[PDB]
Amino acid sequence: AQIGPVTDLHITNANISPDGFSRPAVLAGGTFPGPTIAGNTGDNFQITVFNDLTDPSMLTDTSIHWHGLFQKGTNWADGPAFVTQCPIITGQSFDYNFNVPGQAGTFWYHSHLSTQYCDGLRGPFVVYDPNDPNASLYDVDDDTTIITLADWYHTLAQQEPIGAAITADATLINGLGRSFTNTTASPLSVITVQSGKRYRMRLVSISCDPNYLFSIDGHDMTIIEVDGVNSQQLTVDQIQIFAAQRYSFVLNANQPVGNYWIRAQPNSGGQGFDGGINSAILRYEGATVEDPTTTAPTTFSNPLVETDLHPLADLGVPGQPFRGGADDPLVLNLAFANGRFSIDGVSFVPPTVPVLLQILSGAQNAQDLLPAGSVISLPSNSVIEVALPAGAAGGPHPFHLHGHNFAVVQSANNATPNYVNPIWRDTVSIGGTGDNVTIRFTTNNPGPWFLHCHIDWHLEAGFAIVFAEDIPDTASANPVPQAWSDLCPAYDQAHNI
Ligand SMILES: *[C@@H]1O[C@H](CO)[C@@H](O[C@@H]2O[C@H](CO)[C@@H](O)[C@H](O)[C@H]2NC(C)=O)[C@H](O)[C@H]1NC(C)=O
Ligand SMILES: *[C@@H]1O[C@H](CO)[C@@H](O[C@@H]2O[C@H](CO)[C@@H](O)[C@H](O)[C@H]2NC(C)=O)[C@H](O)[C@H]1NC(C)=O
Ligand SMILES: [Cu+2]
Ligand SMILES: [Cu+2]
Ligand SMILES: [Cu+2]
Ligand SMILES: [Cu+2]
Ligand SMILES: [F-]
Repeated sequence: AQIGPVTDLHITNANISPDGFSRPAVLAGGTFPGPTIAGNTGDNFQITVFNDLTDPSMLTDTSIHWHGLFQKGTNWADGPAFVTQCPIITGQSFDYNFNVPGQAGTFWYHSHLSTQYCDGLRGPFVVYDPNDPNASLYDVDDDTTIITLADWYHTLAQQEPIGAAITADATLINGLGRSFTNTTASPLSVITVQSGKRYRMRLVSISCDPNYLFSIDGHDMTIIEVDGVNSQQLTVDQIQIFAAQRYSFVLNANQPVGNYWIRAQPNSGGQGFDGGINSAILRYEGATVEDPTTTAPTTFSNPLVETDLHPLADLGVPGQPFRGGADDPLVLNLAFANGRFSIDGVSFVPPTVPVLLQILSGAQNAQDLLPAGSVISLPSNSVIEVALPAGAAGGPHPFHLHGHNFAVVQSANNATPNYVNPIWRDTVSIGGTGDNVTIRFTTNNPGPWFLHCHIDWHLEAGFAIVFAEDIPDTASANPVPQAWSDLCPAYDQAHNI
């Protein structure tokens, strides 16, 4: 049931009841999560998105981001509304036509207009590698080995009251789970394995907000990929996964034939597993069809710690081995007050003219780009360092950069940087008060790339900036199709702008 690399994707409204409570949703492919889009490394994806939305309570416009894909030469296809495009209006379609050179791993797609992905438009995106260096570590890698973790809300995203705390109502594992309050015995997801086989489980957080503590009773997990980056094998018994992150792990079906709880404990919302909340079932072939009776430990023996991850390939770290040892070293001031986030004293409010369009129209420095103060120029062919010191309320904040992955030179909860062999990824927790999480990358992809907290509620409240990488080369590097050029006039007409 995987679709792609060339496919239609219809976006519609429908009622769904993934925890036994019915509500309307915004869906790709008629389901929550959406269908898996898949192809092989280097493929041309042609995803024609049909906007068939009619319920204004969840917005009738849309735009879809392909999270983690670099979009080199195709910045217009990246998806963030008002950064790279105007939204697609209802009754229209748009062909996201791009290539995935040099990438293979586990990705996802989601609406990138307002908080609309929280209403349901989220799904997995897998780029297989026919020559995968990790192939011999497992026997099975297919749609049945994808595990999605999602938060689900009973209140519609646009209808979350101003100044009330937002928490989810259920954790969904592969689209099913039980509500934290008024819990009913709605069906749980089942992941089926065969005794003796080894599985590449692809763990995808499609969360709008919480991080999860993910574990499988009786089993351990050997991490082999992080946000699209192959890793050295790291065996763990629990993974803390933040919004938008992905891990692949090998699961060895080496326990007695039976039923085992799969656990995903969010950092907010319901605590524990009473009534089967926060749970799914790992069932071996031949086991009785019944709920697991297993328990978690009190304390996990080998939780994932991010500094223990290292790339499988010799990726190194660009620049020099000390703070500020980059061509463009930046330190962002990340703050929250009075309901709004800010970066360097500016709260992000999406502009009327998308940033890419402003560049292609001739705005050639970042001081000329709107929103004022929210667009930072980066020079071409340069090592960039970005320090993201934590402290702003609502953390721990998972920061994400479009167009790039990056070396995580300093991670949460550990003051020691690693300039030798840190993992590279695309979404990183910036940790807690006093931390100084820091990332490095090189600028070889001209275009405006969003940088933001991936808790969608924080993005909406302004926790974002745009890196306008290599403004002078953006137009030549990113030729745009006529259909893209048509988006802004159509949106502005339909909205009387
Ligand atoms: C996080 O690391 C950055 C450097 O990557 C630190 O930035 C320095 O900050 C001081 C003032 O605090 C300046 O005098 C320096 O110019 C900055 N750059 C350097 C030394 O390279 C920042 O202070 C650190 N923040 C925390 C909270 O530890
Ligand atoms: C804190 O982070 C540092 C840097 O990533 C970790 O230090 C590395 O530890 C490994 C494993 O012992 C050594 O091979 C490396 O040489 C260390 N690198 C440096 C620069 O010190 C450290 O292990 C982390 N702390 C904890 C408690 O995990
Ligand atoms: Cu994303
Ligand atoms: Cu992204
Ligand atoms: Cu945040
Ligand atoms: Cu984004
Ligand atoms: F991305």
